[PDB]
Amino acid sequence: IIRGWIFGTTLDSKTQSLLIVNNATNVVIKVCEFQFCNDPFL
Amino acid sequence: DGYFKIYSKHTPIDLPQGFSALEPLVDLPIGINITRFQTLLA
Amino acid sequence: SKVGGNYNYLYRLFRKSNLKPFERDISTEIYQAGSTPCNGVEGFNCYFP
Ligand SMILES: *[C@@H]1O[C@H](CO)[C@@H](O)[C@H](O)[C@H]1NC(C)=O
Repeated sequence: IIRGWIFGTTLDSKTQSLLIVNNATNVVIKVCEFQFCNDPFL
Repeated sequence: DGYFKIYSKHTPIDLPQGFSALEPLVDLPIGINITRFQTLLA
Repeated sequence: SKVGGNYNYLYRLFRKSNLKPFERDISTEIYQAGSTPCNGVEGFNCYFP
């Protein structure tokens, strides 16, 4: 049920954030300038 | 110092008793600023 | 170097606080330098970093 985490200071597109996730097939680590949802899920 | 160090461990069987020490997993050179985090649930 | 000037190399001139070791900052937000609000606009108080 627990899949990963997101780290940062502001979770909008104005700064960089780290995304660690393990979907059904792959674990993906990315450090990009994401725009995140209020309630992100899978 | 711009690194993201992770220590993890798994153990077969409300926080339980015992003593188990986590071993190093990875140290990622992301070089960003972190002050918040959130969990992803499926 | 090129004749007439090469403008492909940039650097940051304004920032609110000092960096930490091995920390990268690739933001592009306008810098406030007079305590007067400036939302994107520039001039007499605010500069492109
Ligand atoms: C990291 O972020 C916090 C809040 O977003 C900020 O106060 C701090 O200055 C940032 N780090 C540095 C080195 O400035």
